[PDB]
Amino acid sequence: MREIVHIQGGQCGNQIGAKFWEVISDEHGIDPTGTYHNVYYNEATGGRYVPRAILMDLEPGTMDSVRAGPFGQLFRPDNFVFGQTGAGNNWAKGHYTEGAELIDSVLDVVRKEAEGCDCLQGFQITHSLGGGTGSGMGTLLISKVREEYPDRIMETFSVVPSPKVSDTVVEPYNATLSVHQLVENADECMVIDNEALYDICFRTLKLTTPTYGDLNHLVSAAMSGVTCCLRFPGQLNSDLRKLAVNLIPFPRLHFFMIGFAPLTSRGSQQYRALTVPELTQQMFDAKNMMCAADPRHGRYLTASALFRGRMSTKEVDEQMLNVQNKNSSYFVEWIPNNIKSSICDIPPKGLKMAVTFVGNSTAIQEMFKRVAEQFTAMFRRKAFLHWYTGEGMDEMEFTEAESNMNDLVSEYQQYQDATA
Amino acid sequence: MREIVHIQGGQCGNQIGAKFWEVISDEHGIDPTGTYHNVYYNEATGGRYVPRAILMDLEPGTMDSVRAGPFGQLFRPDNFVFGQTGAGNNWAKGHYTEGAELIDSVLDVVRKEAEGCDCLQGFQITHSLGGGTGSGMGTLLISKVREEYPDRIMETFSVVPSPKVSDTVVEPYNATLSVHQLVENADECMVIDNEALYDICFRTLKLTTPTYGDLNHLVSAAMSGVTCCLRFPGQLNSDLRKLAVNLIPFPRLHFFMIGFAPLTSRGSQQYRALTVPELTQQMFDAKNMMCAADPRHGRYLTASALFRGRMSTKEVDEQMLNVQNKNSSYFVEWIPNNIKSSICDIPPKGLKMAVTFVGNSTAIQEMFKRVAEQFTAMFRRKAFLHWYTGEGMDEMEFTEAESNMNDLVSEYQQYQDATA
Amino acid sequence: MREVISIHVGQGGIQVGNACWELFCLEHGIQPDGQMPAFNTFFSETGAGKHVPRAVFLDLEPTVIDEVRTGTYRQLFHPEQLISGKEDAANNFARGHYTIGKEIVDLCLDRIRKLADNCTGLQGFLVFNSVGGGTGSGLGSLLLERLSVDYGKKSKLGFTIYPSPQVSTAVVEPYNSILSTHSLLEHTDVAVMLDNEAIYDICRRNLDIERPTYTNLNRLIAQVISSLTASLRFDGALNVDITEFQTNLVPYPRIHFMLSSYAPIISAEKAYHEQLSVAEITNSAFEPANMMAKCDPRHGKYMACSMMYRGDVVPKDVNASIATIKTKRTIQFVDWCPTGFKVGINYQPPTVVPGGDLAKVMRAVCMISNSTAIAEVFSRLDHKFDLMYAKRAFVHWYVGEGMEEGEFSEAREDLAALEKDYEEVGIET
Amino acid sequence: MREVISIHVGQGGIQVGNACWELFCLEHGIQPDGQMPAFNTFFSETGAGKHVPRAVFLDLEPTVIDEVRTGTYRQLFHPEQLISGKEDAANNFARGHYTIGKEIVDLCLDRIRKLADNCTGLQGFLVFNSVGGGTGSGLGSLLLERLSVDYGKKSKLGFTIYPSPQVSTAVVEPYNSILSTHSLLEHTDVAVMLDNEAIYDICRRNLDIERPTYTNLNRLIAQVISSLTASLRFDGALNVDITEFQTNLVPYPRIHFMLSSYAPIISAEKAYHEQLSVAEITNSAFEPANMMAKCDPRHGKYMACSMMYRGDVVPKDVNASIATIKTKRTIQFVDWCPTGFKVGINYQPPTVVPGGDLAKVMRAVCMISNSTAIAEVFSRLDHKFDLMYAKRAFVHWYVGEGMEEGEFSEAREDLAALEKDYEEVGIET
Amino acid sequence: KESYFREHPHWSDINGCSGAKEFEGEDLAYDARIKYQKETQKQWIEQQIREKKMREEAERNEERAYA
Ligand SMILES: Nc1nc2c(ncn2[C@@H]2O[C@H](COP(=O)(O)OP(=O)(O)OP(=O)(O)O)[C@@H](O)[C@H]2O)c(=O)[nH]1
Ligand SMILES: Nc1nc2c(ncn2[C@@H]2O[C@H](COP(=O)(O)OP(=O)(O)OP(=O)(O)O)[C@@H](O)[C@H]2O)c(=O)[nH]1
Ligand SMILES: Nc1nc2c(ncn2[C@@H]2O[C@H](COP(=O)(O)OP(=O)(O)O)[C@@H](O)[C@H]2O)c(=O)[nH]1
Ligand SMILES: Nc1nc2c(ncn2[C@@H]2O[C@H](COP(=O)(O)OP(=O)(O)O)[C@@H](O)[C@H]2O)c(=O)[nH]1
Ligand SMILES: [Mg+2]
Ligand SMILES: [Mg+2]
Repeated sequence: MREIVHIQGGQCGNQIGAKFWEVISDEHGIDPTGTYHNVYYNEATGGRYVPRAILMDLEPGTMDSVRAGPFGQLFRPDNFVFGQTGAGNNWAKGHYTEGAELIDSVLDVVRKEAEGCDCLQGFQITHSLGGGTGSGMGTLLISKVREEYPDRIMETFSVVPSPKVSDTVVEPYNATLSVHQLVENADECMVIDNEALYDICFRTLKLTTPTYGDLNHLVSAAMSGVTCCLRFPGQLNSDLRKLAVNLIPFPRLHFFMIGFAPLTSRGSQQYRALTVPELTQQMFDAKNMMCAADPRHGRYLTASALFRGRMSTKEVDEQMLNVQNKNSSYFVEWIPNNIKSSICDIPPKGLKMAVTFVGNSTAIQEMFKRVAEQFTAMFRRKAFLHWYTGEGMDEMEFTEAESNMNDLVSEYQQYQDATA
Repeated sequence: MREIVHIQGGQCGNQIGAKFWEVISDEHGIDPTGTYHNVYYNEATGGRYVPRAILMDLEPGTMDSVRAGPFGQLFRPDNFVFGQTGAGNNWAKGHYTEGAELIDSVLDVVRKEAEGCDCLQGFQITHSLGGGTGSGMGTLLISKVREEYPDRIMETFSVVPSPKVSDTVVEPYNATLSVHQLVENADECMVIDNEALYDICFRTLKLTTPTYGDLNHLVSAAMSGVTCCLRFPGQLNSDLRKLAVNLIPFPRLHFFMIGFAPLTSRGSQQYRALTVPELTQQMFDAKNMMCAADPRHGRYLTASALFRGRMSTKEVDEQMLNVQNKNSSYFVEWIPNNIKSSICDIPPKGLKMAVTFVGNSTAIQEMFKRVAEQFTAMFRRKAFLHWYTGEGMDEMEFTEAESNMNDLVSEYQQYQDATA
Repeated sequence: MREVISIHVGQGGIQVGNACWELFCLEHGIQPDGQMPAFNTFFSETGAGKHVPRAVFLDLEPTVIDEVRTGTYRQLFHPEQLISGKEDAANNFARGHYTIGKEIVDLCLDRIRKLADNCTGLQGFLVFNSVGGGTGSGLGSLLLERLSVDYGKKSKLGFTIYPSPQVSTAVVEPYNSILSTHSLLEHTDVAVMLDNEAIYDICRRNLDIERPTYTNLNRLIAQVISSLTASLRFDGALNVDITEFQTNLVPYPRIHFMLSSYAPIISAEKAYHEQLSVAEITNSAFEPANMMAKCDPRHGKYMACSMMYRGDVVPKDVNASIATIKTKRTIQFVDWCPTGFKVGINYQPPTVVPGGDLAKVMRAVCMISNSTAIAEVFSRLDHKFDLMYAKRAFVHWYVGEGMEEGEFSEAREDLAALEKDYEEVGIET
Repeated sequence: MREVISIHVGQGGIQVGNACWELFCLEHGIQPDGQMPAFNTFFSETGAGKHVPRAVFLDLEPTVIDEVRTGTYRQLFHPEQLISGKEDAANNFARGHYTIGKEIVDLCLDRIRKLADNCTGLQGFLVFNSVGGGTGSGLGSLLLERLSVDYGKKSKLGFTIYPSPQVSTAVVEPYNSILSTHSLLEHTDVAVMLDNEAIYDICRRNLDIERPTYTNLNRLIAQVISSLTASLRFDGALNVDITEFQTNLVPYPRIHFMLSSYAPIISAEKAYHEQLSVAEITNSAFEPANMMAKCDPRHGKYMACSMMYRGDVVPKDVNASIATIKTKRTIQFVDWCPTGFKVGINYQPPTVVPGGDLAKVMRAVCMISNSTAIAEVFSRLDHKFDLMYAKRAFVHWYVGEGMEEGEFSEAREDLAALEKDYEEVGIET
Repeated sequence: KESYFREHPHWSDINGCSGAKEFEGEDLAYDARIKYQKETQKQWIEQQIREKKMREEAERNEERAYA
């Protein structure tokens, strides 16, 4: 009952999912052999517990990544559907030439693993937006499953490329190519940047050398938290669709923002307290959210807050009402009680309380504007275009793609000025 | 209940704040490990106490000033908002150019430490009016907070430029450019001058080697005594707003004088005896205060006397009436019974009675002339003016400010000798 | 599952490849004996002990091949992968592209076909040829056409040595270089232009070696190429692919002439005094002095810079150092590329070769830049050609091997096309 | 997060800097060979055990740079910071500022750029030079120009050794010294006028030596500069940054020519027979007899005085003695600046260089005064200038090197205006 | 390739926690790490110099032989 499939994509999403299964096996207490020490795992003959996830990519080298680190012993060797050539950091490459080959196999193995469930609530994906394999094969797979499974919902933990920190050079193209389709066939693009994560690591935790593993650990924490009121008892339980109703008010105002609390250093943990007041104050902080979009520079259409632990519901919901009534300017006014709380009777390991915060805000519009800018330059000069043409895709899409982007942010903007 | 926050800016303010937290820990009995051995301190996991203080400065060196000194482990690193350059005695740096880069963060952390309370009795600052960092940052912060919470009060234990013994050359510019605001958006701008502090330390205590630590000790003890009628019970209690009501007749004559008692060297301590008569006669003298304005050269619009210890309230009030009737000329007539009293029921640590004198007198006007006069002889030639002219200032911003200063001092005159 | 083929035709590229295979065998532990006491990208297995490297050594003049056919490393290669002729090209084109090439390039094609069917996941070619000799020019063009029509899809990266600005070891350089530009544009998808005087100055001022020689330059080029193929060969916290090089660096099918740089090229003594951090190394990797093609980056305008690192590195260090770099005002980019800095990391520090003036050091960077300043280089060379063609100098030596005369003017306008493009793209909107 | 660049050009500048680095490397426990058995201002970590000083030594005559390379501190510096020319400066201007200095200016600017990026919390520069020389003025002027047009906000600290009234070591020194004012005003922020004759007399009377030498000269200058930078480097009750001077010593950015003074300068036996309290030391500080420049402030006024008291000194005594010294009649301030004495304190005493003639003292006071008397110096110098240019003396040695002669009078015009400007601020209003 | 395999140097064992308490930030030994790294590089440079000196002296020996 109430299971979840977890598709992967691109080496980014693969590493993120590896660390997520790390944190999950940690919380449920499963050593890397699959012995106890249904929502996420499947029983296995002899008593093993094998996680339910499908790993797809095109550079088979990345295989040796997940097979290397601990908790890599988990995935069944039959789910490792890969290719030979590699992504090549191109969209049309991994979406029209190579994707069109292995996508059928991916669909068939997803069908094999899906009906093994009885009541499947939704999906969740892990990938970048510009990375060839990730972006391309992920948007294609989402197209297929959303034209196949309309009842369920398509959660998506897309790590957006924040153009402040640079890793590739033709990212904006593939970012737009993924956005145009994910707005069309995905209900929760819970975007995540790297700028804000490196910032949270530099100051909120005073970390000096944040390697990709650490940021992946923090995102794994957020991903485990986003669904804690589901597999655990609680005074007010939540699911993947209460999220879907309390949050998105429209077909296409469904792009999100993430946050987690409490994150503290060593030298700071001796001086503070651990109570719902301070957890809340730390939750709404701008420097405590994993989306490079200043919340104060916008509003919140709505937000959900899953607490884990045990505390009087009164202080929770009263402080919710209070933090709404104080900053009623940065909260939308044509929606009453735009916030929503939820409580779970069991926190994660180590801590006592834990705040997993999600927000459908009209500020992350900015996190797309920038991309648009890049496009509007690199498209009028038609730079780096001769690759995206002779491989299956033509220029046409690009044009209309950018169009939709405008409309998208445009809609957000109007509600920042819609007053009634 | 009736909490206070402690903003400290500039080197002088930060060092005095360190000494003041040392004295407060001495009184409430808290060793530097922040354990007992809610108005000022705040709790933290493990029964730890962290002072509701906030430290800011432009040069980071002062960190090794507040953390190194004893009792420096009480604070929290998240309350140290420290830049990297140092405004360098240039006011415009801490108010137009560098100020607006740290004011955002410091306002954020003030709001964090403020919302964490339930009854915010008011702010109280410790800074200087001569140094660029202190002056600029503190005045901009006062601007922002009195634009934020117009209902609470803002006390400032802000020192003034020394009348005679100068240590800087751009002093009058900074003094005037900060008074032009502190006249507008402050409530109790208690002023302290190094010259009178040396006068006390050389004539009332017969010391022989005064280091800045000792002046800061004196002013911090007086600071404690000012508000120590709130932390403790009182036969006739009081607080900040009682002072604010009984001490300013018109909404702009809010610059006070401060005095302490008792003060004795080795010999006199071995000879004299502490009784309410002697304390009164020692308090209402000229050179028992911290302002180089001989009070006989003016009158007291009003003056409060806070007593501490176990005394006879009839003796206190009778001697108040007696000292008002005796030196009747030195007081003002168009406010009958112009002297106010208040009594706490607990003395300081290691004493059996003590007195804190807070006098809103019309004698400080002389000061607001001499320093101002300096400006008049340093602005008629644009001396050092090109620095402030370069950072975005305008000559009007100077001139009107000066006039404002003039206006202020003239006010005293205009309603010092008036009657009906 | 992935490997590279490397061809070394001519006498320049073959010396560069001698030093290159030297360094490679040194780093992978492969003793010169083949039998050793991550490498599938370069060396395959002949079923017993000795690992044979993937390469063909072509040269019509059999002198240098006889240097290696009996030198220190003859135990290594395959005696069929060392093809030698019985004469030279005498620095003219047609004799290495029309008459004598006709016999040898077919055998080269067969051998390369065999090496291709031997390997499974071949990802790219690496030809090694100066354009100064008639071999590296004519044979280069013919083999390039033969491969671009045989294999096709696979990328190509020619580490081609041009004639320096002012110094030369042949007086007929402008002729037998212009005729290879036509080949280099169409069939050679990319081109890592290398020169000599740049590396000469690098040796003369950085490594304190006062009297450098071709072997030093070749050792340094070997280090550069090892740094390039690091991500494929070795481990990596954040890798890059030899296909990803191309689309991250080829904005248009006719502006793909990329230059290179490497750091820290520092002798033993001076290494005793250096911050050694990522900041200063990626700072010096941008100065004009250590650009391995004698050009003036202060004048042109970069388009796209890829940076293969190696040695222990925290990615946030790269991000902050690149922030400082983009903060530097004197360096400027084109409008159509706001994100031009591609990075890539690997966790194998540089390797030391006994006798190499390079001081051992953990961190190391290697940059490859597609920029528009390189156009001037072409223009510079153009000048030479002018002052020859007016007098039909040395032309009969070319017509005496079946090459029509008009080819010179045609290749001249062909390179004028590049001098038009590379100064047409670097223009505002 | 604090550092300063110490550019040393010319000849006198580089020897003064040598003695200065002696004093610095001494007081920080650093060993002269670089290793070590509070320094982030001057010395930096070099990624291998030892530390290297933030400095660059430009010069054309290879003798002094060679003496540094073969002296005691050979391992201290970085073998790149020592930029040595190929010939001499010949005591003219155009041969260090118009024709030859253009060979070394660009290399110097690249080295300064490297030093700047290797640092984070920059605070200013410290250029030391003479002007009676050939390269100390010319190359110094060019460097000041390039820096002021390259960096901008960072304030420069010139330490110029002017010509003294009577003692002379050149006959053409007025010419090239005047040739430096055209660029000292524009690009330089603070200029500490230092002469020689005054310091010779200082060494004669106080230190009791009767055979003084340039080495003792430089020792004293190094002492003064170390006492200047103690506030950056060390503890202190009242610290004073290097951005305090601009706010405390520069009324108008066109009159910024300060002069130094130091105390106590006492030999060994002349401290035994004394008391040497703070009061007597701050009386001795103002005495024009032991001022470090040739000027008699009795014939001038004082705009501002930055005093830095290093060593065990309490502040109240400083305040009282300041009140007394300001109350004296023969030392008069200007009316438009009544509060003039800025004072700072550091809790570290002097650290005598081994083998020096000075004595260990628990206290020391270093005064830098912006005064109005120094103006007459300039006037005096013009006198000399005129008595040469009235007869076109030596103009050929400058016109021979592209120097448009029309600059000369211009300088003697521009510097002349300076005098008027001082006659504009001596106006008792 | 084998991307994401080292995190120079990392990959601790099974042991861990589910929340966010320890992240191996600063590695708790970063300072000793830098010190030992610097010492190792100094050793490397000393060895390289000790070798280059002899390789140079060989040239003077050859010169004496030629004379
Ligand atoms: N940097 C570098 N350049 C080299 C090296 N070896 C040769 N060259 C250059 O090769 C260029 C000459 O072109 P080649 O193709 O070698 O001449 P060739 O092989 O005799 O040509 P033919 O005999 O006519 O077939 C010269 O400019 C050399 O500088 C080397 O090891 N390193
Ligand atoms: N205070 C001080 N002055 C010095 C010292 N050495 C030289 N000088 C001054 O240098 C001036 C001579 O001019 P130079 O600096 O030598 O000439 P230059 O510009 O360097 O040009 P060349 O020396 O010919 O290369 C004299 O006036 C000296 O007073 C020193 O060690 N200390
Ligand atoms: N926060 C985080 N971002 C990652 C990680 N790995 C990769 N990324 C991003 O992934 C982007 C490229 O996408 P990628 O998956 O490598 O392209 P692919 O070749 O199709 O697999 C890069 O811009 C990286 O920044 C990770 O472990 N953590
Ligand atoms: N009574 C007393 N006055 C001080 C102390 N420290 C500094 N002052 C004076 O305060 C003025 C400078 O204020 P400061 O805090 O340094 O601000 P800044 O100069 O902008 O950094 C100067 O006139 C100092 O002399 C102290 O510890 N006690
Ligand atoms: Mg040949
Ligand atoms: Mg010279």
